[PDB]
Amino acid sequence: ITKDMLPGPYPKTPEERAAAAKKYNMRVEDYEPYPDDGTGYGDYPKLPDRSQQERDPWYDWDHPDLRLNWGEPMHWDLDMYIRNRVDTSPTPVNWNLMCKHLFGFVAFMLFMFWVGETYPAYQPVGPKQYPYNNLYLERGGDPNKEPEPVVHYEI
Amino acid sequence: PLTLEGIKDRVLYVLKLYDKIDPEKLSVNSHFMKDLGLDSLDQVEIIMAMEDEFGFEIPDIDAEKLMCPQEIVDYIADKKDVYE
Amino acid sequence: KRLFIIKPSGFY
Amino acid sequence: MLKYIIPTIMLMPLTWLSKNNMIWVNSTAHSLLISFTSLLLMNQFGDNSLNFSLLFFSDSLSTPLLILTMWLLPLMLMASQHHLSKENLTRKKLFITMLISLQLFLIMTFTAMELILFYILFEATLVPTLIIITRWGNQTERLNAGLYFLFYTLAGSLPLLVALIYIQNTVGSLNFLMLQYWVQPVHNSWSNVFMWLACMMAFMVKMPLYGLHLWLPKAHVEAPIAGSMVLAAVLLKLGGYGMLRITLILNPMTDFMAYPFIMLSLWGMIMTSSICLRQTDLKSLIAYSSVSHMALVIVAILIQTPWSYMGATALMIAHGLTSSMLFCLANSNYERIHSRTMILARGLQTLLPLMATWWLLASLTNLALPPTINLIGELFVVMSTFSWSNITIILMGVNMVITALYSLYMLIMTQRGKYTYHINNISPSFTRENALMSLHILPLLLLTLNPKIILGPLY
Amino acid sequence: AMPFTTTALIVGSLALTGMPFLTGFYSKDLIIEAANTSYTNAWALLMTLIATSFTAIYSTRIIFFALLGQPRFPTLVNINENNPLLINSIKRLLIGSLFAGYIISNNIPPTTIPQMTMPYYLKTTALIVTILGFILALEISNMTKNLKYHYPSNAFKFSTLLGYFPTIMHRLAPYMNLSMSQ
Amino acid sequence: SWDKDVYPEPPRRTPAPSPQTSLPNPITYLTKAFDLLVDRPVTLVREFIERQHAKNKYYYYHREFRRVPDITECQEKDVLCMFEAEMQWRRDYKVDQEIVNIIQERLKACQQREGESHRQNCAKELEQFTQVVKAYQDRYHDLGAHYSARKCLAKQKQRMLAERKAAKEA
Amino acid sequence: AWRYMGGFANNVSFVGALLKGFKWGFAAFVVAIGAEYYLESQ
Amino acid sequence: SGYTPEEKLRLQQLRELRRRWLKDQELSPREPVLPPVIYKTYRHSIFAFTHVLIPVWIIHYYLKYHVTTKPYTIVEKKPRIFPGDTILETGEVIPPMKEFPDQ
Amino acid sequence: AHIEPRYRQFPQLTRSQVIQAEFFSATMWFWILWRFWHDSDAVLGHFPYPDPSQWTDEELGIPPDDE
Amino acid sequence: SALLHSSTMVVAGIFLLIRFYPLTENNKYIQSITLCLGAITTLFTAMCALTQNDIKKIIA
Amino acid sequence: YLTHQQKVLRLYKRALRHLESWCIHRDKYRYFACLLRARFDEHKNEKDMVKATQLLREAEEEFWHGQHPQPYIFPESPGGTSYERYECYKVPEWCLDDWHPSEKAMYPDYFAKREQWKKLRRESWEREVKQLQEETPVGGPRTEALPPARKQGDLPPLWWHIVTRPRERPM
Amino acid sequence: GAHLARRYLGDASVEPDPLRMPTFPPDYGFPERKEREMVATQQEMNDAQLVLQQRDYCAHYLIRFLKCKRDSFPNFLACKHERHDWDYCEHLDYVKRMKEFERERRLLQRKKRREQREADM
Amino acid sequence: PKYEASRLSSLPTTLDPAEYDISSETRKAQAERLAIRSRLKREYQLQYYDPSRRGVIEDPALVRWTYARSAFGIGPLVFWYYVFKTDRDRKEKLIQEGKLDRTFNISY
Ligand SMILES: CCCCCCCCCCCCO[C@@H]1O[C@H](CO)[C@@H](O[C@H]2O[C@H](CO)[C@@H](O)[C@H](O)[C@H]2O)[C@H](O)[C@H]1O
Ligand SMILES: CCCCCCCCCCCCO[C@@H]1O[C@H](CO)[C@@H](O[C@H]2O[C@H](CO)[C@@H](O)[C@H](O)[C@H]2O)[C@H](O)[C@H]1O
Ligand SMILES: CCCCCCCCCCCCO[C@@H]1O[C@H](CO)[C@@H](O[C@H]2O[C@H](CO)[C@@H](O)[C@H](O)[C@H]2O)[C@H](O)[C@H]1O
Ligand SMILES: CCCCCCCCCCCCO[C@@H]1O[C@H](CO)[C@@H](O[C@H]2O[C@H](CO)[C@@H](O)[C@H](O)[C@H]2O)[C@H](O)[C@H]1O
Ligand SMILES: CCCCCCCCCCCCO[C@@H]1O[C@H](CO)[C@@H](O[C@H]2O[C@H](CO)[C@@H](O)[C@H](O)[C@H]2O)[C@H](O)[C@H]1O
Ligand SMILES: *C(=O)CCCCCCCCCCCCC
Repeated sequence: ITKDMLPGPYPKTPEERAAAAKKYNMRVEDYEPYPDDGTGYGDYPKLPDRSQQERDPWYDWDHPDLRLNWGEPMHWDLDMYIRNRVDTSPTPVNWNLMCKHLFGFVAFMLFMFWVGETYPAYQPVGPKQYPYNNLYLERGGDPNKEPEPVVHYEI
Repeated sequence: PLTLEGIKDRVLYVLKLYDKIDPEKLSVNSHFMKDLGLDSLDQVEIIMAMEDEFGFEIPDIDAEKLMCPQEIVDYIADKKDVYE
Repeated sequence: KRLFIIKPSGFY
Repeated sequence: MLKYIIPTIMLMPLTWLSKNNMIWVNSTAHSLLISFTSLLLMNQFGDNSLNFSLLFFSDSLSTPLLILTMWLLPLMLMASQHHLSKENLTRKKLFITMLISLQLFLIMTFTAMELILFYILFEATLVPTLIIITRWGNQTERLNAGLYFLFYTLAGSLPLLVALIYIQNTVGSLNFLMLQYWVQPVHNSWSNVFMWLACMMAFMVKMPLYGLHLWLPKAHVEAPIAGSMVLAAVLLKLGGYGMLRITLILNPMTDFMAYPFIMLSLWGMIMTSSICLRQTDLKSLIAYSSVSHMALVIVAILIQTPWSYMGATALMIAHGLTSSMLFCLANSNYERIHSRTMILARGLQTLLPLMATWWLLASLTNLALPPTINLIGELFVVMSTFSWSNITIILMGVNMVITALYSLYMLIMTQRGKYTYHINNISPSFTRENALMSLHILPLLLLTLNPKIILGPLY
Repeated sequence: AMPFTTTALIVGSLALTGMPFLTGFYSKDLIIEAANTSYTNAWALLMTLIATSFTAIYSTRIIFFALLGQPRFPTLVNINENNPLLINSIKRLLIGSLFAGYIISNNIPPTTIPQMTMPYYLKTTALIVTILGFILALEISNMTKNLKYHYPSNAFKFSTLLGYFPTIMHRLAPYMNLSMSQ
Repeated sequence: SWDKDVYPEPPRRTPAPSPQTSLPNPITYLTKAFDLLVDRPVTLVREFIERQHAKNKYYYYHREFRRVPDITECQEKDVLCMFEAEMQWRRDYKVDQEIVNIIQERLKACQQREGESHRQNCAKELEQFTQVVKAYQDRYHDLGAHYSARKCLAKQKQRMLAERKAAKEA
Repeated sequence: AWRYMGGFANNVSFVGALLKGFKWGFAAFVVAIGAEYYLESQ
Repeated sequence: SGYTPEEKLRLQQLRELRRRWLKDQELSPREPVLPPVIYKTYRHSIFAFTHVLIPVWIIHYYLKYHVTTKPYTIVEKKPRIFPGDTILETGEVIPPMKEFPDQ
Repeated sequence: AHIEPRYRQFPQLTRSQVIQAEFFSATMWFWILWRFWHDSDAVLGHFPYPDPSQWTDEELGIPPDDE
Repeated sequence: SALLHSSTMVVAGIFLLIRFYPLTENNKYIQSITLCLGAITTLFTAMCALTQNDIKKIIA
Repeated sequence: YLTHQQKVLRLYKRALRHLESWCIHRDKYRYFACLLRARFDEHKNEKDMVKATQLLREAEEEFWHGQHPQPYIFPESPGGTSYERYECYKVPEWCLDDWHPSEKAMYPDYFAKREQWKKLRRESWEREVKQLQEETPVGGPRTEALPPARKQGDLPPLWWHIVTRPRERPM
Repeated sequence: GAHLARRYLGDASVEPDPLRMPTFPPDYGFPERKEREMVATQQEMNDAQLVLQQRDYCAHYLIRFLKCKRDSFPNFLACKHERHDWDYCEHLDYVKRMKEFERERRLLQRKKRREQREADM
Repeated sequence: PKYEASRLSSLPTTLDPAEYDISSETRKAQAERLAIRSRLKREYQLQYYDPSRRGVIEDPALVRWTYARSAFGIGPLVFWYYVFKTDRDRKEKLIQEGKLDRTFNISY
């Protein structure tokens, strides 16, 4: 690999765009750099932000697990778009609709649990009664102090 | 364990249960278009029954090329590593 | 029938 | 310490007077014998440190670092001799001499009583380390890596020298045993704020503190294997060892002076762990992993609790073996495919089944699986920082998740999936390589049975 | 075609759905009774009961689509369960699914005071909702056999795609984390 | 094997067997099998080993540290006196750690031993644990990783001054 | 057509599947309570 | 949409090679050339000896002479005592309960 | 093997698999019937549930209103 | 799946909370949280199961 | 890249597979499959190709609305439950070169036959490279299609990695 | 059920508050009200190691059942009569709590009536 | 209801309005793309199929990628600084007043 084959500075003139497209194995019509900022992309092409999962699984890729061919320019974020990570494939349900239905479902349930706490279910009975002053000594109460008596009666 | 003859027997067996094909005219070399008078919609349905018969998918790019029973037998034999 | 199983060398 | 200094020095004539084809056998064999005798340093007492002489001492902090140092020399020899096979004989002997001279400076650095002696030795380690990288690195930008490594260090180390000389004038001594008894509190003033920074910034650069860390990935990507091994396992811990010692004379000013560094560490460990998820160079990923782990050590040292110091000691030892093993694993792939790109050679478990096991074990210790000493050290720090402030558990817990994610991501990317079709030179693992991996992990896991010898003076 | 596998699946499904006196009954119906008679969040109680009903529905779904009707599998029949390792291992678990609940419940010491006094409609709730679930599940399963074509509702898609939680969270959260380094 | 006063246990009360069934107890027959097949051969091996041990009786001793002047009696910066006082304080600190460990072991043994009655029956152990932890906390807590007899003394004098002030305001 | 013929022609209903084994389980049960009722009378 | 005559010929030529290659993966009769109820109980009896009896001997010896010789290493929940029991250590008899009201 | 595959036909069964399945299906139903005969209250209710409206004001200690 | 879902991993979370019932039985706030968490879980996942076509996922 | 004819035929197959996922039962699927076919046969002879493209575009809008959210996938197809399941067992044939001589000695017949294939490969390579040079225009290949062998004794160019690829079920 | 509809969807002033019962003196309307008698002593419940929540007014039937269960081992189907006696005592205990609720409810209704009598007067 | 594409869920190709209007210019561009792909494929294949080659086939696209990639800074530190500083000031204030419970706290 020579320096002229390595990524360079952002292309300024149309003759640098043609050289950059050729260096990256692209049609100059397709080639397009990242916007010229201080971000530090240089002339590396800006390719579509799609997951590798979206590529044709039946085509004879040189790298079948990655669905890449030898020599084709790699997306700047390829390591984010491998099949184990971020998927951008079309969904059978629109992204915004999915978010509403999931948020609506969680929010409705959280509200209902709040209602269930404020109006709890219970049975029509009084407190459970325990002997020996509500088990004062058994629960760890001070043997030396005398508890205030709890008295239970027959009904 | 599949065999070349076994695959061929089942490919023709499926085709002989298809009403648009006359089982007397059918041979391994019958072209689905030129000899049997089927259309490309019909060809798609034949490939689908083959996928169902052997339980695996034939991608559309390969399937469109299979125009006779022998080409299907060859295709299935090649993907299943059947050499006998 | 018995088929040869291709595997990496295990001797080392 | 002369029983370790002299035989280490004698490794030099051994190497130069050996038969041409025996240089690796003799140096490796005899460096292993020195490593065996290093276990006599375990004669530690509950109250007093092991004080040999007016120049050298060994407590429970320095002893585990000494043993790790002398264990690492034969491993570096084993790891180096393959990619140096074509080197001419004199330059091989010079390479081994640099490694021996590095051991000599290191064991003296960890055992010096007086802090100026520690400073000179602490600085002297720079020379062989720099020479190892710039002379025996492969790529053009090893020259820049040397300058960054050299000048990051000296940007912090020169203020430290001035502070150390100032402290001796005021106190009368820099003997560490004397400092324990004559230490006086550091009151609030701008002068003491700069004394504090001068006493600490040099060690912060070595660790490295987040925000002063960019020299480290640069250095690792350029260093030969032995350079990375000693750098990751020992040279970073010089700063950790230096901080653990010099904080003695910085109270109570450390109370408020630690905050900005704790913030850098606590946030930096999340940042560097996340960065590992997107690294494309395997060596650079391991380098960023070290930054994240050493951020915990910095927090432990700065909050100054008995639990945090014990965790810091265990983390320093545990990281040293783990990170050194990972560079060795990464280097074994590199010696086949001649690239550090992580995505180049995939599915290697299919081709190298036993090396996959070493990868698995190194990853499991890197993510601190219980009861590895990796987790023991991390857990103790997490315990202690929760008392310092309960909210820290959120950043500690998040860092644990990300560490598991990038540790296993390394394992899945290189060892699992499909193998790369065109890479057809993946030859079976050599005995040398398998022995090298096992000589890291086995002692690391055996330390689980007796962790107390790596928990340091506060144990 | 698979008699022993069928027997174990029916036993397992009836055990799961709280069929009286099988292994599952000895815990689930005590749990539903204890919940029905506790001082509890009312919404949580209703959710648990509806879920008990739903257990009957998806159990019927497995039995109905796996065992009943006509074969929908390919034409080369390799069905064979006549292996002792298979029969014996399932046999020992089938016996567990009949008696383990009864045996365990009659040997463990009591550590609480179980609630045993309640109105009849709290006593039989799990059984009634389970039976209604089976009845409901059977009407739906047989409706798939009618020659009518049905478009997908929103509830169907929400269920099939798991409330969309994996689709959103497993794309958005990794994307936000994996991007924030840059 | 150990001091029963340091690690006390109450006297054990085991009820006698009282079968209300004609069926044999499987545990009783397994117990007899365990005695014959496990304990006796184990006991025979041990008795042979102890016979070898009796032919070679030698002793070790528990080290005794004379008391030396405390840090309170050390002149400022007098490292020779400070050193001995500091070492003594460090030995005492380790001893106090093990004293707390003994009391925690007592508490935990009582909790398991008393079963569902622990909350009431382990009160005495709970109280002793509460007091030793308070004393231990007063001595050694918040000193930091660079602890010393000097810092320990500075804390006690701060505590003593707060107690003197509070008593005065009363 | 093969799916509707031969040994696949008639399959049980959902109720019939749940009642597999009922006939002999009931016959065994009747014998058992009959036996237990006889012995208990003794 | 069928194959072209050149596509068919290449596929045929590759097919012949692939089948010859697959045929050659069959082993020969001599390959691999290698270098030079009583049975039920005995196999089960040897297994019980090595994997149960020897381990229990070791564990029992270890628990008896090393673990139980240290304080609080094996702590039991003390036995439950019911009204009417007799204590083995002392011979004590636990009084019965008070007489129940009829129910 | 001992069971040979068939084409578009119902498979070959052994006599062991059929008998064992029937035995355990019949065991399941015997167990349910036996348990229900002896423990129907486990399903239906162990005790009667009182009707509080049938309690008298005398036994609940409710004094007469004009008091 | 058989071992993951029955006698090993997944019940560990439940087992941990059972181990700590001496603490949870005195904490009404913790009881309310675990109650609602289980309720939403038991209903949501049973609802997912109604439409799943993979036999292993229905059981999961 | 795809013709109009290819797009219609791809849609028909895709639509039929999703319809089967909905119908499940074979008799129900047969009925609705024939109705679906009749919808395609209706517009089979549309010669106005602007109208034909409108028909396909609406058809694909209809498919997207009516697709099964969890369609049936063949187990070894992409996305199926057995897809790539056996990749871990596929080992490339060059790995045998590194076998120790004692390992190779266990299979003397197999390794002698392997040497013949390696000899066939070596002696064929130059003619393959030459055939590709002669048949490739100046600009280089415009497509990925490879030619057959043209003489007797020639092998089709670039055959080794097709012919000697791992078996689908290699272990 | 029904009692909950009356409180949350009705007049909650005449419905017991389950967290504050009882709200009337125990002897209000009950001249000479007996105390509940405890059979098992504190020491017996301690020695049996009963769970604190089981140390209630039925604990003597539980202590009898547990002793039977131990003595009948390995016969785990015995002690069925002892178990029923404990379960029956618990049932009666539960009915007593139901009566306390019904008494509380009617006393809150009597108080409500006695407030319209005064609001008229 | 039309498809709304999102960053994490792309427009399907069958619904993309530019997939059905393919002109001569678009076809020419696709052929130019196929030609670039085929040329790289041949260059790769002549090495991949070379029986004498042992090693790695260096990919300049991969090298360019790693080279390009190997080539919110005080705000969170300040944020976290105030979170921990505020928490520790509150905690320190309570200990000095005795209002923080540390009854059994003897590990730190
Ligand atoms: C026993 C089960 C207990 C839990 C039951 C939970 C059910 C609660 C469901 C709440 C979620 C409803 O979510 C709501 O659905 C409708 C219908 O799509 C959406 O409505 C929106 O989408 C539809 C369809 O595209 C269009 O009419 C339009 O775009 C807009 O109205 C709302 O934007 C969304 O807020
Ligand atoms: C009077 C004050 C000075 C005191 C000096 C004391 C040491 C004097 C040493 C004199 C002998 C030197 O020995 C001379 O150098 C080296 C090592 O020795 C030998 O040659 C060496 O070649 C290579 C190394 O390059 C090795 O195989 C091996 O180290 C040795 O064989 C020469 O064959 C020998 O002739
Ligand atoms: C990554 C780097 C992190 C850097 C962190 C920087 C921390 C900054 C700490 C600020 C406090 C410095 O120390 C501060 O100095 C002044 C010196 O005038 C001292 O104050 C002294 O001077 C002032 C004059 O203004 C007098 O009012 C005061 O009476 C006198 O004591 C303070 O007692 C001390 O608190
Ligand atoms: C806790 C475990 C408890 C397990 C409880 C098991 C509950 C089982 C409930 C079955 C309820 C009766 O279910 C009934 O079955 C008959 C079978 O002829 C069917 O009745 C009718 O519907 C179907 C479809 O039209 C026909 O195949 C059937 O011939 C016809 O009679 C119905 O599907 C249903 O009305
Ligand atoms: C603790 C005791 C528990 C109860 C034990 C009860 C004993 C169980 C005895 C089961 C033995 C029954 O034996 C089995 O019965 C069924 C009756 O349909 C027979 O099945 C028969 O009818 C069915 C059709 O309905 C078909 O399978 C076939 O026509 C024929 O085989 C089986 O061929 C036979 O193998
Ligand atoms: C009588 O004893 C009450 C028993 C509880 C029956 C379940 C009722 C569920 C109603 C849904 C609650 C909505 C949230 C407040």
